[PDB]
Amino acid sequence: TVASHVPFADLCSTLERIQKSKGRAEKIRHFREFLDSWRKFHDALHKDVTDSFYPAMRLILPQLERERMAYGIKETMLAKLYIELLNLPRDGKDALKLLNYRDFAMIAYFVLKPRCLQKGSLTIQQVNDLLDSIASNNSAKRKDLIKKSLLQLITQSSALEQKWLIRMIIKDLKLGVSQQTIFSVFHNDAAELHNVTTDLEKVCRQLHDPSVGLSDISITLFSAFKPMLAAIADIEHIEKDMKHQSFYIETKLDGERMQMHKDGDVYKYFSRNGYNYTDQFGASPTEGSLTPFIHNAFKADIQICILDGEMMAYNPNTQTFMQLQTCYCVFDVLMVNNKKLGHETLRKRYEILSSIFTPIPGRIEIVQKTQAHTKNEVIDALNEAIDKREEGIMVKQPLSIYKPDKRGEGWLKIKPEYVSGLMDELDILIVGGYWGKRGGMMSHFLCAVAEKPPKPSVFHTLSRVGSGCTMKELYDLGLKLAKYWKPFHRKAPPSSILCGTEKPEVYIEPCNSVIVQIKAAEIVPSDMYKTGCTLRFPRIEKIRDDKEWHECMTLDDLEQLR
DNA sequence: GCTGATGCGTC
DNA sequence: GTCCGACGACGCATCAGC
DNA sequence: GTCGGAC
Ligand SMILES: *P(=O)(O)OC[C@H]1O[C@@H](n2cnc3c(N)ncnc32)[C@H](O)[C@@H]1O
Repeated sequence: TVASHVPFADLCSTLERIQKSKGRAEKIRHFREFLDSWRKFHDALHKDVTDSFYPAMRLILPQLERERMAYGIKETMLAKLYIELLNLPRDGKDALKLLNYRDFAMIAYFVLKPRCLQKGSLTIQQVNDLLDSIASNNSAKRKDLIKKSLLQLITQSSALEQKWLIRMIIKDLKLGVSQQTIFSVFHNDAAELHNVTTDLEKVCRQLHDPSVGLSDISITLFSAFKPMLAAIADIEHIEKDMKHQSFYIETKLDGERMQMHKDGDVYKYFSRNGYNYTDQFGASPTEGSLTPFIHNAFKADIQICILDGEMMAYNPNTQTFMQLQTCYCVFDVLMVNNKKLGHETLRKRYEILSSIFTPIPGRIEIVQKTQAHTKNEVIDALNEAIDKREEGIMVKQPLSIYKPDKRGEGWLKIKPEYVSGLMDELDILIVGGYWGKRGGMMSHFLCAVAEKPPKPSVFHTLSRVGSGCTMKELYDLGLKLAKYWKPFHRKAPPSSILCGTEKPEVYIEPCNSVIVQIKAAEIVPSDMYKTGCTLRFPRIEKIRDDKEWHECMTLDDLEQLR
């Protein structure tokens, strides 16, 4: 194998040459120099071949390391680890410079310059093996061995080789060249293949010959693909960006992005960046937080499947999602049995997705898709979504295919525009409530502002806001206020709360109530509230226990804000 | 059993 | 307009010391 | 995820 015959110092030399290079091309040139040399050596050495550039690549692009588990080490633990071995003074200057560095690599390089041995004898593979050892020992929760392995690494290397090793352990090289540049240099199809593998060794083994190339590249089973993303659409321009044809509107979830590979009783789960969570959601119907519950959800004719969706936390008590059990909400299928669905239209994918399994509420579901045409519908969807305490809405082309790691390209996400100023902090009082349509708690609150006192007494309603119970602090707030709600009588209202056209279902006297910090996009004129204005896209950012009920912002503050 | 420190991967 | 590299929040995990 | 700089 090649990695056994190549000194780590040469790699470090290349990395140094790349780092100190000013322009995009020189960097590319030095890399090319190294890579070409490596390939030549490979050709010479091997004359069945599993060997490839991977042992180098994984060091060159350590952020793409997958096979090796986490090191369990960052700058501080490394400083703590290093200071012990060299036996530096505990309180000494060097140790102090290490300890608080705020470029840890460089600072560590200058400290080890006089201390380190003349120079290192280790190859790339040895380094790989020792790093493997560290990761493994970390996974096994034994530090005593980690110390040993790292010590072996330190003893056999030059200062420069370790500044690089450190930067490989931190998994940031700071070369000044993007990974796609590296990939473009290595092979023309490298990026394309990495996007549907997220396996550096796969990429390095398959594409080894720069002249040769792959035929059909696409989603595989048990191979992590970089999920398709959504660009931010801009406001009014939407109608033109959807092709003017019919389009899907669906809800914008805050879960985590998770894709599920299934064969029979065997399962694999991958995250956004291609990390394997299978230990969590489980590899089999007998283990994990998810798979056991969803195993019988699938239809009998389903053998092999690939799904992409948003993993959510579902409260069985309240029948809602909390930003208690793990729930997998699935918006796409890239594979079913012997058929690869990746190239089929979104419509077809939804059509198939509906048929592969039966929803289990709170365990596994299908995202709701609202077919739409007109901008007004999008607007309505946004404004309605915010009262559910969503973050926005999603809009998609029914005819668009799945394009891994492509932001935009048929997927759009709409959020409201929020100012970075005080329009994101308005501390205002809950003076009212409405009941949800289940719906056994307050769905929305009615919120108000006060007038400048010589406590206050009279309040003027400002805006409604969706109170739906999606975080604990909302339910707790709900519970705390139960005893204090009173039925609102339109013919005989309370004098403490002055209301416009909009009247609540129940009120609460301000002294028993709570201040909420509400962000909003902006203040607009309204005939429905006493202030004569309301909040566009209001949401509750925080509940305030640091503020008493009398601390509510006045009409003067609001007038100042508008 | 508790708690602050430190790592890891996410949106 | 595009790429892309610093940012910060969160939840969750261990674990040393009390 | 968002931001803001270099092209
Ligand atoms: P916001 O910009 O905070 O979130 C956007 C990302 O959320 C994920 N996502 C949520 N809901 C969906 C749906 N329905 N389809 C696809 N992706 C979804 C994506 O990762 C967004 O980029």
